[PDB]
Amino acid sequence: DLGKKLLEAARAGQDDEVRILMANGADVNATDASGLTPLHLAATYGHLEIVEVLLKHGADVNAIDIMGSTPLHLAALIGHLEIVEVLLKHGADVNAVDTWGDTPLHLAAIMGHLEIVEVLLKHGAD
Amino acid sequence: REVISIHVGQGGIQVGNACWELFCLEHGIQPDGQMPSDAFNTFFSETGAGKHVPRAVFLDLEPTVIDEVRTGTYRQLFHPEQLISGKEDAANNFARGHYTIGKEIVDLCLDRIRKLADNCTGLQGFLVFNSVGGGTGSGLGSLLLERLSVDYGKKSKLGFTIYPSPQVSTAVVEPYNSILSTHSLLEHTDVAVMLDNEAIYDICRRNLDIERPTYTNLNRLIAQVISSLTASLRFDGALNVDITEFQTNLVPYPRIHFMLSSYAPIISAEKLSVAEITNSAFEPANMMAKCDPRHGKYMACSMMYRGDVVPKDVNASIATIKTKRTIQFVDWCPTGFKVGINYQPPTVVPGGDLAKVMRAVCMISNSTAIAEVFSRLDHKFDLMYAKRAFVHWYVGEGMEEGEFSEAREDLAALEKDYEEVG
Amino acid sequence: MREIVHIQGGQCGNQIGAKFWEVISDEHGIDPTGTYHGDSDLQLERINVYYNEATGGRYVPRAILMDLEPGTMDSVRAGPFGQLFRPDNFVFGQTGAGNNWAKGHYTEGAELIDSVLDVVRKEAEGCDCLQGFQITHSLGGGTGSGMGTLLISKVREEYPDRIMETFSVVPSPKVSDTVVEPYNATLSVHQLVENADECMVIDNEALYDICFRTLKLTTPTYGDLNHLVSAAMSGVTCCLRFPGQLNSDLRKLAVNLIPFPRLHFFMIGFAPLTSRRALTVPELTQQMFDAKNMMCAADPRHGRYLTASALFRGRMSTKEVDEQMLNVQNKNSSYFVEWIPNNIKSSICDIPPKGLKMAVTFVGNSTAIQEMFKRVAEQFTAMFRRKAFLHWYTGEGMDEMEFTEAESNMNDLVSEYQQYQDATA
Ligand SMILES: Nc1nc2c(ncn2[C@@H]2O[C@H](COP(=O)(O)OP(=O)(O)OP(=O)(O)O)[C@@H](O)[C@H]2O)c(=O)[nH]1
Ligand SMILES: Nc1nc2c(ncn2[C@@H]2O[C@H](COP(=O)(O)OP(=O)(O)OP(=O)(O)O)[C@@H](O)[C@H]2O)c(=O)[nH]1
Ligand SMILES: [Mg+2]
Ligand SMILES: [Mg+2]
Repeated sequence: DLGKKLLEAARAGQDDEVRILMANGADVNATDASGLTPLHLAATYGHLEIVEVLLKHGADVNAIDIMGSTPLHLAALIGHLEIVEVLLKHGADVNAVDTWGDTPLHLAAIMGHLEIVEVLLKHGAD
Repeated sequence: REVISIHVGQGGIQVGNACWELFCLEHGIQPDGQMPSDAFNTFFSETGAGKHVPRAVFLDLEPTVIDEVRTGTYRQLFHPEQLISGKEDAANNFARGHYTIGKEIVDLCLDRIRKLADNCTGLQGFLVFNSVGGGTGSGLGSLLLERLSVDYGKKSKLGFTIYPSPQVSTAVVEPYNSILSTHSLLEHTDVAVMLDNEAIYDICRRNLDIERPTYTNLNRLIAQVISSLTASLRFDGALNVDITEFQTNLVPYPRIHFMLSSYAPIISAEKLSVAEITNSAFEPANMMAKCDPRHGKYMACSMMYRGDVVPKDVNASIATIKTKRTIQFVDWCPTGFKVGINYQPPTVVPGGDLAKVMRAVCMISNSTAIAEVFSRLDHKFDLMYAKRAFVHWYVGEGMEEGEFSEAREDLAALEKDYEEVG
Repeated sequence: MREIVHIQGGQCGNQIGAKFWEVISDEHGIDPTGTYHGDSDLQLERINVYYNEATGGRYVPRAILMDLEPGTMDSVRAGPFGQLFRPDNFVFGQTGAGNNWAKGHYTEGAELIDSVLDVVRKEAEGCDCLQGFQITHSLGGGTGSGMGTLLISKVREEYPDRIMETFSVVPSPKVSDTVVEPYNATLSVHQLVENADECMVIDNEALYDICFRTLKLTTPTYGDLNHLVSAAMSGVTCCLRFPGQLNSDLRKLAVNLIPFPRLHFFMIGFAPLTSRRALTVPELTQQMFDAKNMMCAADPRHGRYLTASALFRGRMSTKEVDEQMLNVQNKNSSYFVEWIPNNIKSSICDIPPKGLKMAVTFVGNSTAIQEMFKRVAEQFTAMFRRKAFLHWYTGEGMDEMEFTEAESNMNDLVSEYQQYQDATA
């Protein structure tokens, strides 16, 4: 199943495997059992180039998993600055709230990612 | 009629260091055991080579304090078999001294005590020196009391027992050890003399004008009291001549046997009459336990004078004190007031703090006022025990938690006992 | 009670450990060849507590050096006193643990633990009377954290009657922005609650704040942080290393500080704080209590002390210490529980630390430390709810339920601090 192979290559940072799967018809917006997408997984594990290629090919920047987590939540939690900015550039919802009541700003603050906090605030985080 | 002294833990050993220093000076014994120039044989054996040896053991669960004896001024005075030390101490934990650590050395302690008793024509009893606030004197001391009650069933035991003060305290659990010890002393001593560090420290600070006193300062004062109280054991006298007479003269009810003592005059070596020192002996400022004996009643009082003291002058001072009526005895009590005079004045210790005096008095009494000392420690105990603070340290070293409430209840009963007598 | 066996594990463990040995060897007059030079006989009276005596008359740290990576120990070997450590007490792998508490506790660390235990046993069995063990490590990495707690568990089993003490470095994003560190530290705190008697907390959040705000260092290097750590460690251990009576060994220290066995994490304050005129006694007593002087990023005025000890060092008056200790207890009466009588005690050690004539170390058991555990717990919970990097741990064979068990044990610790904080007499 190409969707699940794409999920796993996005999670693992296998750039060439992503490009090959996408070129053979892989579903850019495939979901795993909890609703995580390839963009969610690359944002979490820090793979900037895969994040950008997915966004250039129809990835939903504001997809939520079953817990309401957006890719921007995960990038701000883990501390990937350049990914936070790319997601914002492509219309990520800066004030998305997950099922725990957290925003990306709250997660970045908790984890002490101060530059990300400042970027989120400049983009209107509440 | 020999008497064997048992010194347990730091406080007991260092008070013993001061007592034996004074005993040697009073009997003219040098640290060598030699005597250039019977009664003093109650406290010393004698060897074929003319050595006079204390009838004593020093017992500790760590070697630091014992090593200082083994290597100090009196290294020649004791046989090495008399000086027993463990490797790791009780860590201020009654349970460690009584159970897990003390159990490994008590037989060795009882064998050395048995060697002393085997050299006694007619052993009459034991003096047991310890503090209650630590773990070794309290816990191993109480365990030794239990075993001595079984092995020497017919022999009297008199405690010289150090109670704690915030001013010279290194352990928050002191009230626990104090109550557990006092429960042991209630059952396994016939008499116990309360050496309350709170009062003794204050006497050194005030009467002796020592700004922050050392244990040596406190201990040299204690030794003068203990020497006065044991004067009739070691010399010819007529009041408290054997250990058993302490109980008969001072204890009307078996478990009410904790004694308040005093000394007069307590004056520094920088720069009084029979009547004056007799008044001073009834003053809080001269009491070795922190209480007001004017607020209580006396079951018993023994006054032991030393030195240039005429019997008629004692009788006159006591007559006057009786009329003043502040000092009250329990009506119809089967014990009461007794007086004794030894005509030798107290001995001066080189480098001591106490001024040379031609007469002195030491009182030992059974007063209800002593309940104040127990009441303060019981209250501290109660605050901590209500949260079971620190209790796990004792339960983990072989004590059942039930022994806490058993001891506390014993102390509650003793407090009610004093209240009813009042 | 005499000898202590020291083990330093991982990068943090070995760096703060090396500084400890430098600082106390100077205090004791020991040079890098192990030869004593000094005046006071107080320096050698309890030298056996941390040092073995060799044939040569030289003194050798009773120290084991452990890591899954050879790097930091190689630089320890090259450091000032590196040639004084027993060469056969270096136990190192080649792999590393990759900041993964599982690699340290269950896989790479598990493959090396027998070689560590071999050396530890050899030192322990050679002691006249062993007091216990001292472990220096970070809780946020993989080796010091995961393999350190494995070692604590194994030694606890073989030596259940001896005292287990740690100097544990708590992580902070201010110092290392590495997001699995809350996992590693929560897993370790779980271990520490069950298997250690005494934990001397060293909070990188607090060290960072001290270096930034009070010492005005804009970007604090590990050297800057460790300058504070070594000052605290010398001051905390002074009572074990020099003649005295208060807290004079690990077991007596424990009996004074720990009313409830799980609550064995201590807040340490010290004064003066220094970078790499003497203070008066009123200044020492005020500063030692101040949030700005604590090694734990918890505000002592947000909780109550169960117990505490103030260990003064230098030529100062007993009278004046008594006077000021009465003053600070009166002024801070709201921050001590009322149901433990005389729960604050003090002592004076005549030997001051290097470059100072007056100093103090305040060691306390305060319910305020719950603030530090709550900080780590919030980060743990943020990561764990999104299951970020969890496969790194279950991939080494660890069960996810261990995450929930540790999280719950540390949450119960916080609950218990709050119970005694609100208790009344
Ligand atoms: N009066 C007097 N009290 C002492 C002396 N030494 C210790 N104490 C008191 O004894 C209590 C402390 O117990 P220690 O006797 O030192 O303890 P220990 O029996 O050696 O038991 P561990 O050390 O816990 O094994 C406190 O109340 C001290 O003030 C002393 O020389 N004279
Ligand atoms: N105060 C202080 N913290 C340190 C030091 N070195 C590392 N740390 C902190 O310790 C944590 C990382 O743990 P390390 O000691 O480096 O890791 P390790 O134990 O060597 O484990 P692995 O490298 O994963 O095998 C982070 O929180 C760092 O900030 C140090 O010298 N001083
Ligand atoms: Mg002792
Ligand atoms: Mg490392």
